[PDB]
Amino acid sequence: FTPVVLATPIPEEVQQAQTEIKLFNKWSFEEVEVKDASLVDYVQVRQPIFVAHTAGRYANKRFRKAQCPIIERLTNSLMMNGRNNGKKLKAVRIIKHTLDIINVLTDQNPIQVVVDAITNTGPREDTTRVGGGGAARRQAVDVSPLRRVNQAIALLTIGAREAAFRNIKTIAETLAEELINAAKGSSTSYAIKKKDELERVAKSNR
Amino acid sequence: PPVLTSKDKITKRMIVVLAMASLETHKIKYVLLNDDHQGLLKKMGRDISEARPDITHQCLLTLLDSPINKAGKLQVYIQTSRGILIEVNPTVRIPRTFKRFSGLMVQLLHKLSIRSVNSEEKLLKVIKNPITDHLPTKCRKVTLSFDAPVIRVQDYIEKLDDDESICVFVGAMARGKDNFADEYVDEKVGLSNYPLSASVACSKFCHGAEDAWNIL
Amino acid sequence: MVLIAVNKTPEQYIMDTLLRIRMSQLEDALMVMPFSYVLKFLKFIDTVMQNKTLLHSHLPLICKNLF
Amino acid sequence: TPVTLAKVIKVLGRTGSRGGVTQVRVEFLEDTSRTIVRNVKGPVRENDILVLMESEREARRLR
Repeated sequence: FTPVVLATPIPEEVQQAQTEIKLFNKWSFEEVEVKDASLVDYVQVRQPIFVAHTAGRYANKRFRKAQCPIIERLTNSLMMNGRNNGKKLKAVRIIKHTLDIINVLTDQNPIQVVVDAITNTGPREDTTRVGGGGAARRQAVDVSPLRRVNQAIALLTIGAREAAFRNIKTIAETLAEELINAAKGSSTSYAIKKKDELERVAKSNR
Repeated sequence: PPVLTSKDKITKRMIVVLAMASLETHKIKYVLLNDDHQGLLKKMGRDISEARPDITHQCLLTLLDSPINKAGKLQVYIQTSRGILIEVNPTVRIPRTFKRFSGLMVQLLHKLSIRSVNSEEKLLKVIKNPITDHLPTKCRKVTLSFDAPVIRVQDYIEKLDDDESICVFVGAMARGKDNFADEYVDEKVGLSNYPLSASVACSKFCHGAEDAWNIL
Repeated sequence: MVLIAVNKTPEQYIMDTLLRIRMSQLEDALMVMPFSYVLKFLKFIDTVMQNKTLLHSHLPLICKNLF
Repeated sequence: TPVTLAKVIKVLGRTGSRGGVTQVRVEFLEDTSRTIVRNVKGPVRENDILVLMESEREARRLR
């Protein structure tokens, strides 16, 4: 045996961690699993990825979108609102810097904080504008698991971009602020407020 | 004290919306409908309840002269009878006369905003419907109605949380049904066992709020 | 110790809705109904079989809905 | 909190003026052999898992 370094050299940590474990840049794809007894196979994780860049053919089927990696689905939700359309290299970069922040404060490998922020803000029921004749009332309905995945990431990237709007604190700072206050139920973030405001109306008008 | 706008959603405050207001323009120079045209309402094919801006000027001089505005926990949003939703900056100076107020409202409706005479900020803004996007996140919404149960102001304000704001909707009209916000509010509340004007209910909820929030 | 569904016995209306319904897409209206609809439903079959009536229905209809 | 999980077993048909609410009979997971017909809001296919809020309530018609 005894493999040597070749004519074209490779750094040692690149040699070390990659062949041993199918990790992230620097993050494992062993542990954290789902703590919710739902949303399975809407959670893509296992399969693992290196970076969140893939020409993913997940769009032309009703449910192949759920097989997109949720970390790359985060990057899909960032690069919008006019000034960020395109710019996928921008969004992948900020995700890396955000994962730098979260794994420092109370390490808890930071895809845990990703998974917990999705499961704990999905509105488990919702209302629609049901007609009833002229005066369009509302009726409580239990929304799909796929839209609960959809509405989870939506409230994250909207509220974090508005929080980083017209201040010193950046996108990566305010988005990490949203994830910590939503991995634990705190209602100091944008979404856990907006999750509870949707779920209190459907209880009122049931 | 900080000046409160729609951009701040966090600070606990009190917001009043003069919904269903009477803001109608008229050509002769563009003038508001009222005094000046009460003998020409039918002549223009118009309505009487569509000619009541004195209630609106009265309630603006009610709310904006309240000490909770001077304490800085109050916002005023105005919806017309046609549904025109308006953000009011609480540091604005309303003219006490009906004439300068009237030209100010014509200038507001045609110029779609009023700006500062000294700085780079909007004194008045025409905003989009719905209201709940412009409202803060945690906020109780109630509709004043004589046909709603009568409660006390101070206790029900003391039922609120430390972060939950309060907003109230007032139909700025002479008469009619109070069904303009069935699509919006959590609760219809009454203030008295007697029928009131709008500004008296405004001073009731203002002064009860200042008794509850310890504003002197 | 109600004037109308229609008849001296109300169960005749129960078969009559089976008479009025089209032969196609009736399973879509039947598949909505819960288990309590069945518990309320078989009493009418016992009603027509103790009634010995085959004038306003027929056995492939009743066995068709049963199946 | 009375969290209740339900599994989709079949699709039934479309009801409502908005055209996104689907009548679905589901079978709830814990202590099975009882079923409830409910109304979803988003896109659901069969053998999906939803979270029931109330225990015993069903709707049948939306205008």
